[PDB]
Amino acid sequence: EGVKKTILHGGTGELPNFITGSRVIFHFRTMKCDEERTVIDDSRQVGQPMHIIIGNMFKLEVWEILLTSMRVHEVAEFWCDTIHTGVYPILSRSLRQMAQGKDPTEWHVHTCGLANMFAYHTLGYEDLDELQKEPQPLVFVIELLQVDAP
Ligand SMILES: C/C=C(/C)CC/C=C(\C)CCC=C(C)C
Repeated sequence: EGVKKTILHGGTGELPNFITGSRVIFHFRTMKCDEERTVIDDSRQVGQPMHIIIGNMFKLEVWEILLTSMRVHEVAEFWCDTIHTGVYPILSRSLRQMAQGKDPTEWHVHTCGLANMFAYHTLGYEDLDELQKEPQPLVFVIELLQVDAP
């Protein structure tokens, strides 16, 4: 609960095998529930699609809960309540860093990141900061591309 789903384009087949250790490949767009549907992140826009691995099929991250509900080529929209989006800015800042090669876990990057936030109180992007200081629900459009298995 806190999450309504809408299928915008039906998928090809029966549910994949969202087994622990599954490589799940997908595109996503993130938007405010603006009238404008303001765009925060768009995977395609930066080019490459997103990659994750299922951590534990029995304890799933919020994004895994969405993803695993989908079929290949399904394009589904997830309206997610404010109670789920307080972490999106920090999650987004790490994605953007990955998009620029920088690895948000490597030493120099992670330390530079903490330093920069401790000093200038900012995630490093004006929009993520505005979003952080103003909680709200979000919509995610997810295009499930491919699923591999361990
Ligand atoms: C930073 C560590 C990760 C494992 C990234 C996982 C998070 C995502 C890939 C964001 C996509 C989430 C949506 C709700 C579309």
